[PDB]
Amino acid sequence: AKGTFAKAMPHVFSDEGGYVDHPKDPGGATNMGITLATLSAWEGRKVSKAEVKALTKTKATDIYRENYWNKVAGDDLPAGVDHATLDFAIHSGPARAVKMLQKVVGVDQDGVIGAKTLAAVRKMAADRIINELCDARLAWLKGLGTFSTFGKGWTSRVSRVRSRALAFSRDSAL
Ligand SMILES: CC(=O)N[C@@H]1[C@@H](O[C@H](C)C(=O)N[C@@H](C)C(=O)N[C@H](CCC(=O)O)C(=O)O)[C@H](O[C@@H]2O[C@H](CO)[C@@H](O)[C@H](O)[C@H]2NC(C)=O)[C@@H](CO)O[C@@H]1O
Repeated sequence: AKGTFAKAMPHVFSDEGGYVDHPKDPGGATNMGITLATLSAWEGRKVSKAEVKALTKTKATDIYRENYWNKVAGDDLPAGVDHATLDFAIHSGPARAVKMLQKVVGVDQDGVIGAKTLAAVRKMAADRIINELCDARLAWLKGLGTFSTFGKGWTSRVSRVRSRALAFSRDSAL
């Protein structure tokens, strides 16, 4: 739903903070959650750590809007489903998030929201989609080698996303 983006993104920026660089962790340095590879994709060239450190909130917002929200068709997903899919997309990429949403609603997992995906999403209850997608996300994260390091924090993140998504799903302005 269109109005979810303005509601969800302040929580993303709040939960992320500014520049975070833990070089002993995989993924590399981030600013407001934006990684170096994602900024490189935006700029059309491999950027430096200093460029990530200097990232503006305006550019971060454009990146989240165009390369995450729009790549999961957030405007067109049901309220709540949009938020659950967006956070998964932020954490693991839009293709993996949409593939898991497609697995939940029972369509071909190609990572892109098309007509068959929208039809199957709108045939199911929104809070059921939210719960099954967050469960499928947890099951998928447990297969990663990095789960031994980040799993407890990941589990807490999914729980908070599931709660806010189900809330958005019953927000009368969405
Ligand atoms: C420790 C931790 O959670 N760090 C994450 C960090 O994610 C690291 C790289 C990660 O490991 N995420 C796990 C969940 C994951 O999905 N790993 C698979 C492994 C597949 C396999 O092993 O087969 C992968 O890396 O693909 C994540 O950055 C996102 O990383 C995705 C995957 O790279 C990109 O698609 C996204 O565009 C990118 N988002 C933005 C806004 O830039 C960032 C977001 O704020 O917040 C934390 O810093």
